[PDB]
Amino acid sequence: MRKNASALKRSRQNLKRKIRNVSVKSELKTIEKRCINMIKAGKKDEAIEFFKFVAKKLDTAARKRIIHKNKAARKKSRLNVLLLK
Amino acid sequence: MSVKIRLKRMGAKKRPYYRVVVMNSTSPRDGRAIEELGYYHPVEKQNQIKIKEDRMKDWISKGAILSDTVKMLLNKNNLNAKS
Amino acid sequence: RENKKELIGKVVSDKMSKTIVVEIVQRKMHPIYHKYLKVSKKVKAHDEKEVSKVGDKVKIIEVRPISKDKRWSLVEVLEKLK
Amino acid sequence: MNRKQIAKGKLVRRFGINIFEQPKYDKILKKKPHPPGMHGKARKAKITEYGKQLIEKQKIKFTYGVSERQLTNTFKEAKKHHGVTGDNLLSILERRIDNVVYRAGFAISRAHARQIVSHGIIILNGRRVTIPSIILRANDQIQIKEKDSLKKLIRSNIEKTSSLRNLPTWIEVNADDLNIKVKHAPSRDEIPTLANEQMVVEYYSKRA
RNA sequence: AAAUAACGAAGAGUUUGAUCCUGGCUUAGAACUAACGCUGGCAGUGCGUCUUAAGCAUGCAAGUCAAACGGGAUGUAGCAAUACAUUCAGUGGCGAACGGGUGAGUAACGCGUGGAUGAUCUACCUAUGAGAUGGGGAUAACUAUUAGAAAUAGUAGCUAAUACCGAAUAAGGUCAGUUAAUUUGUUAAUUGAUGAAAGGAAGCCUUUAAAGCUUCGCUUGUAGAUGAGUCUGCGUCUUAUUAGCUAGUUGGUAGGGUAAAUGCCUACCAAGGCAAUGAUAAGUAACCGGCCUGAGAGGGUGAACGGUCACACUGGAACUGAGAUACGGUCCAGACUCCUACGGGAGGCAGCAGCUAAGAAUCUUCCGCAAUGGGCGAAAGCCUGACGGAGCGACACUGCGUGAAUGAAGAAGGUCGAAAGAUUGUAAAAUUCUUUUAUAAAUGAGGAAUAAGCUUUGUAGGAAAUGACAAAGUGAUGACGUUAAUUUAUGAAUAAGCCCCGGCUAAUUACGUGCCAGCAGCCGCGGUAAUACGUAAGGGGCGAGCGUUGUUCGGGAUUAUUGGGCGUAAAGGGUGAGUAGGCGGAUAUAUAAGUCUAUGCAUAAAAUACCACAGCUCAACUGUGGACCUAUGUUGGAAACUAU
RNA sequence: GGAGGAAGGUAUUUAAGGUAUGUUUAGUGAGGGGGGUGAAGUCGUAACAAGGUAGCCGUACUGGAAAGUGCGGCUGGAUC
Repeated sequence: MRKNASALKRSRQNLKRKIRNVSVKSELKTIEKRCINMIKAGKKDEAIEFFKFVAKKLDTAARKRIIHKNKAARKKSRLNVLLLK
Repeated sequence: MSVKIRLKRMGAKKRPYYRVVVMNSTSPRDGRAIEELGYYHPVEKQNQIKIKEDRMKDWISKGAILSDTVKMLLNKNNLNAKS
Repeated sequence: RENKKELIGKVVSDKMSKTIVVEIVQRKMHPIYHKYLKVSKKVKAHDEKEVSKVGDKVKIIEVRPISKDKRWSLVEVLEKLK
Repeated sequence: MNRKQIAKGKLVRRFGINIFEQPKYDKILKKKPHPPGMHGKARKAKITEYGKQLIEKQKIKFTYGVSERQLTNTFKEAKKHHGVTGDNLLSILERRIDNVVYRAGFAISRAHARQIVSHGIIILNGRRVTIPSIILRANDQIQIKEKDSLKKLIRSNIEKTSSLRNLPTWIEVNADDLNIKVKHAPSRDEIPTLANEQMVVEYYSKRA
């Protein structure tokens, strides 16, 4: 049917925002994975430092509303509890 | 949603009546009424406006948005009540 | 806490883990003849302490879902079958 | 009201009573008592109760010149109130504006008053009205239009009808101003009787 | 004799030679989103693809912001820049998840109703606590170029922003420890870790910048309102000639994921879970407020309107986003249609009209955003096939007219007769009167409020204007529309049919036909004198309608709780013992599930349904109040009866 | 060098498609079976009277056909 400029523009913006969103999400996943792996390594002190770093990344993303702040809070809870262990 | 106070239309062809009503913006013009506030009958020669002043004030405080027509209805009702 | 509904029933099964089955009997209108009918409805309930066993009368409360069927929790044992 | 093919002499003859109160129809009854048709003199078999109910219903319907179906609505409205259903029905029928004019004598017959009211002559409580199915309430006024020809017409009508008929006690007629005032709803006893109204009510009870 | 309450329940035909009873069938009534046949004037309101969730030409139905930003083009000022104004696309903001349509699927927490959410989310709105300090890198547009018929994808160079990304401190943020409460994941305090940001227009004047200031905005936080997700008690079709079903199936321990609980998902550990108190299966169906019917109880039903749910060609999937598993967004597969330069692409009217097919059966390829509502914007303003109206269809509902008053022992004809006369029939004719309607002209309310802008007052603010708010006045604007209604002008002028006449069932005679032709809802009529066939004359019913057919209820007490039966009419099991179930002596106490009451208190949206009072000339229709039931929850009582 | 960022590869889940086996349901099918209406046609006369062998119920056998007979049961059986 008749191509709406609004719809076309919204599709373009959709791709634009998707690239940036997925990049940040993968950032989060891999940073979280490194963190848990050296939690397993038991490296208490740089586990401290890296948890600092990962929490920074998490709630930076949450401020950007890339992901919900509840998701950020849940990840922080669990990961910090594991380091508490 | 953006709760608004507006006029819900009732009546027949060429003889409209309105109910001063409290209900969401997205809701259709004649859908659920979170509350009623009064009536406005423009084709009547008498008793054209009657609204529940206290309830409308309470809803305004809560954060409802008045359409222009209901806003001037409130003004005119204040005038006629004073008179 | 306020108006969570409570039910009183008879424990009909215990061979689960941390779970009991409560058979509750509800009296109901018949729409026409007005005489009541005893309806038997079976619900699952969460029993954390394995307190209750078959044959006794217990009380259960509504909770969040704990499993696919288990949506009730034990509150107290009204009558314990000797 | 295409009542050109319902010549009322036939009706007055079958009913055996002058339901229009016109002397010509009194004369027709005097001349030809028998029912219409070629078998009018022929002996008629006994009539069923359904026939008697129908006879009374038709008496009322043709007396007040109302479509049967409208009369059904009238009965359904009368039944909605407590009290003597026949009285409520007769009152609602009687307070018809054309019937009010006929009672006041401003017209010759009910058909004449119907035409008068339909032709935009009657003025109701300070306004012109053009239809004959108005049900007046207590404390209402008929005035006559501001046209000299109409005023003389009404005066001719009233001077004619004054001798023949009478003038009900629930109407206040002022022939000087051509004013009609309705005081209160008529009582049963102050309504002339031409049919058995509770036979009518029984007839319409079947339609349920 | 009386009092009060009740405001409401009609039958008939038909088994027999005849009778009573049982019993089925039929019938008078009220209805429908109806169709068909004959006929057909108008107005108002409402309704108008019930079938193929079949295929679809065409037009339209979602855009807006230039006061977010960099540019291109144009006109003017200009030497050029730059300004002023217009315009175009791009980046960006918001909307597009609303409004609208349909009922295919779904016997299910889907729906109705009352709750739970210490397992939840919530842009825009209102109030309010704090703030907004400084940098960096790209990128469209643009200029070229590659592949290409086009769709379009790429490539290289340059540029900005309320676009994008770090950095400094954080106010009630998040997470973790600690303590204090609360006792599912709630709140408060402390420590540690850690989370930010946007400025644009206008006025002011130290020249100005600066500096503060107005409005719209931005970051963070809470509260209220609104909506949504999830769960739950109760109600929610037929067939038991559907008897076993389920193996992520049941529960547990961890983990995946979600705003959030849960086999929602996965890995292990057990074999459990459901079921003659109906599991599972098959068939049918969107649900509810309601509609029809009925005295009521019930029965049937889910048109329009309103709420919820599901779907948008068939079947999946994720992205953006506060909100979608997205009707006119994207990706893939399949069928179908169309364009190709043969490499490949384009499309989804169950949106408003309209076309084809199907069907007994349903509309204009219309006007306008004036009012109401919604989106964007500071505003002007733009968009709105929602909605306001118009046209079409007797489809339903309601009202009006087609004349009115005099007028003969009584015109002609028609019909029945013995050819006295009856009947059509005061009907017509004739005379008189009137003009709703018809035509013409004039007059002409109301739907309308004002908006921007302008004038003025007052308040917060301040050094002050601009501006914001409160109030007054001024201030363009009606598609409908030749509006509703009103006043004159001409004149009976413009206007009735349909069904029936044996009983049921209101209404009879004459000809033609002769068990032929035909009628019929039932009983039944027609074989040479048919009130039943066909045509005329009369009579009855209703009336711009009248009949027929289809479907529902009523009459049917013919599924009988109100309110039926089982010796012989259809109906007592061959008999007994007993499980579940139902029911059960006298009496005391306690509980208060049932019951009753204060018709407490609430909830049962609105409309509809009932009673009054109002506005459309009335009515239909429309509006404002007032209630009657009975349904759930809850508070305090009564205790006889059932129950414990 | 993080960023494994983004393409690419691999793996799980999955629509469509294909294969196999049972299962529900709607048409059709040579021929066969009984049922109803039209037949008032053919054969016989079983039942209704004591129906001319009293009738009927359950079961078994037999016969063109209605039916016949054995066993037990019933009167809802004339007559005396």
